[PDB]
Amino acid sequence: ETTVKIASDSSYAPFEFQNGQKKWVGIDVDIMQEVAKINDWKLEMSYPGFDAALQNLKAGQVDGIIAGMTITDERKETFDFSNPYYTSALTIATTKDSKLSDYSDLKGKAVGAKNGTAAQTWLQENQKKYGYTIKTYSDGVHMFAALSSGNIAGAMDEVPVISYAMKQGQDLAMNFPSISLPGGYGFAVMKGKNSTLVDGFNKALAEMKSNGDYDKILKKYGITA
Repeated sequence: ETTVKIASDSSYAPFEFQNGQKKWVGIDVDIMQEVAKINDWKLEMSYPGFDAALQNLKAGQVDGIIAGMTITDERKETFDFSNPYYTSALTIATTKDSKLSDYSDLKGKAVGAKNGTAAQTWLQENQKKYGYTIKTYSDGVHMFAALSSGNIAGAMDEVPVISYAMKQGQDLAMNFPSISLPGGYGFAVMKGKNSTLVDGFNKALAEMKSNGDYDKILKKYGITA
């Protein structure tokens, strides 16, 4: 009878984004809506931005997150996750005119990531190996504005998000290797809390994968998994 409050990122096409009429759409939006329908939940979406969503979840202000959020072992110390619903892979986006193409080219350069993200964690873990500096951003609009302006030499983010932006004509390229994160994207709750939501997400996701509806969602955004 209570409302299920789910927070998401503010600009993360094709997973959550505003269309030309300002309506919130995307793969995550459609999946969560159909999960709620299957479970007869009252769903309340919010789109505060990824790191803000994490803070709201930690505060109990929302009950869960869906936001292209990679499942990782370190994250499982703080969150419980659903089964994965999409593959996860990171790469360094540059402008199209950049000639940087290998991680070794980043020595002494600034590389961006969004605060709270698996991308930020990768940059921290690999800084001693490659020797860049790290800049962090509240959301994708700020990170990619830093990239386009030239204040960072690269921006680490998910391959499907960068690719989709490129297909819209944005001044982005993917010259670097991809980093597979095997956990995939998951629906997240605070660890030890809201198991009813995780269970409902898992059962609905399996039904949607089995019955073809998951694939129809991806098709709306041009994608065959």
